[PDB]
Amino acid sequence: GRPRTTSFAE
Amino acid sequence: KVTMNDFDYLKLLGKGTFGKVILVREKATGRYYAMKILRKEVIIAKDEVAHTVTESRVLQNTRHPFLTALKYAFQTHDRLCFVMEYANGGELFFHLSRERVFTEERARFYGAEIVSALEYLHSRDVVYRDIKLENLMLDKDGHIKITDFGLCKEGISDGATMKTFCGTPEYLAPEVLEDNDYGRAVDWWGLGVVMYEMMCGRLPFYNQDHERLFELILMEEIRFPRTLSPEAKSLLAGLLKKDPKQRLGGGPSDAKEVMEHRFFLSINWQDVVQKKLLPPFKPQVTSEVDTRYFDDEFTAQSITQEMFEDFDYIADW
Ligand SMILES: Cc1n[nH]c2ccc(-c3cncc(OC[C@@H](N)Cc4c[nH]c5ccccc45)c3)cc12
Repeated sequence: GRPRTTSFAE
Repeated sequence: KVTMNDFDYLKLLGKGTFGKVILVREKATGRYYAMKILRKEVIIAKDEVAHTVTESRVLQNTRHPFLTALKYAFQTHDRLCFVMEYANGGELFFHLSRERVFTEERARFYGAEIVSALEYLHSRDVVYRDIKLENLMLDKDGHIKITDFGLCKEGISDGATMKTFCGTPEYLAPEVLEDNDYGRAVDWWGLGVVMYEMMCGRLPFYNQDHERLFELILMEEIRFPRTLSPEAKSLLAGLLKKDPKQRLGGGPSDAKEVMEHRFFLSINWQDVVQKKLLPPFKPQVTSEVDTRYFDDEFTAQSITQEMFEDFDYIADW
């Protein structure tokens, strides 16, 4: 599969 | 002015973190678009209003074959929205998942077009900061379309720097995992992660816990499959150099170092941007509503200023 990713911002 | 109900809401292409992108039709011209629909509440709630503003400013001031072009942007009593060219072909993560790996030549095609978009963006003092498979769509002809300009930063010429700790964890450059500031060479790192994935069929660093992941990015050396060509290994080793200064693309000449790497010896960079090169894959679509290159998980669902002064927009094309 290799899971999906999600961008972030501190 | 362009209205919510100038648009049919035909199919849900994507939904999540970002917002909701839906394949729409323009009632007037019958043209097809992808419309990113954000709730103003969500944006303000999270301070990340400047990103949802900068995304618009960047889509308004950028013009390139391998960047998603904006057709219209507007808002309503409740929501910010972008209408953008539709990429029928889905995203690379979808294709890669299925194919497991691409050939070097196929990876070289998408790589060149990405190097093309990034050179162009850097020339305009934009740093994209979110290069990842998921943001690389294909258009109807099998050409790359870079998507999601949320994390972009303008004003970044030459050795100018940035401080926002942002991007996608798996794709973060080491320097971004240290304190203080970083520069535009993060995009080349990002390029290396997507290229490594394309040619080696996995992320170079992965753990589902971010602290271990970050340790891996900062501390672990990449591995390469034995059969990878020497030119491919060299490219990946350059782009994923942990020191941005030693990194391919990290010098004062930016994209030029990447363009001149031997992996790309066969590329005519003028033919790339002028799309004279035959794509390695063209998505096979029966209709305009043929969403086979998107997950049926997402498509099979049903569907329903001061601050944003510079958000609204309409295209000359
Ligand atoms: C599919 C498409 N055609 N044109 C565009 C323009 C802009 C987007 C877009 C806008 N905002 C965020 C996006 O995110 C890409 C990934 N972070 C999320 C994602 C993963 N798969 C899909 C499929 C369809 C839309 C988004 C995503 C893309 C999508 C499209």
